[PDB]
Amino acid sequence: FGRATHVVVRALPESLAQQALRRTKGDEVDFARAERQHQLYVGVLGSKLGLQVVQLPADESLPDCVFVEDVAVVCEETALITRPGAPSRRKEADMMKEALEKLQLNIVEMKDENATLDGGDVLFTGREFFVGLSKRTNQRGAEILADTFKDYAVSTVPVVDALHLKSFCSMAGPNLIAIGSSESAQKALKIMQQMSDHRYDKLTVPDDTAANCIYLNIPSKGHVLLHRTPEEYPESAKVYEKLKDHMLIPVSNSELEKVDGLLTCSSVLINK
Ligand SMILES: N[C@@H](CCS)C(=O)O
Repeated sequence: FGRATHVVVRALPESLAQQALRRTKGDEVDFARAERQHQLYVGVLGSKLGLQVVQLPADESLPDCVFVEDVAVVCEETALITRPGAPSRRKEADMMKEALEKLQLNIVEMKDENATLDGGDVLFTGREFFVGLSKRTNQRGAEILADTFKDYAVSTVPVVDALHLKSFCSMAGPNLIAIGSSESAQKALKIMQQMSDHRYDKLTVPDDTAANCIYLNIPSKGHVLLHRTPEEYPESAKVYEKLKDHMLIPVSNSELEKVDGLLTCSSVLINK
């Protein structure tokens, strides 16, 4: 669990600043800063952690194309190309499908026109899958996901007051689920633990979105964790900083969060 050899990312289109979908309309995006933040992210994955990076080009007609996580779910040697809940993001699947074909993965496409699924609503613990039913992912989409990864149990969780299931959680370790403290995040957590016969440890943070981090097990480095910075979320950073059992890597993501993109959203990890 957590091992990876390759990673797919995609460049930010200039259209993202003003045209990317977003639930809140607060501070406007500083595109130059967004690009800098993406460079650091890609730099850590490729140089520091040694992953082979596949950098897809931006497409101005797809303002949200940087968020590759929502277009594919990878489990072992099989990749499910999703059918995004947002119509404006459907075409993002094309280039992703091509990149994953080239990485030699077995490809399964979600073709049902009554099914939608955002990869961001999928939490794979290494033992099973939790899929959020949100405005982006419906029951049919979750059913197809279960049909694709038959060797794993797949359980649904309602997503409330957030874009995706992973807008408030992610894996921080082999048996560790990072989770937010909001009423909604905790309700979802209780449901996941109720649906699963396995007992997971939790890493609870006060800021829901800071519960989204990237966990990787890299040879020569060990258990690695990319998490949000003290500057962005001081109180959540304090929780991560206590962790002496992970190599901690604070990565800024403030600009993309303005369009609901968190850390896991900007990449699709593959273990070849
Ligand atoms: N702005 C993107 C964020 C995906 S994590 C969307 O709404 O789909």
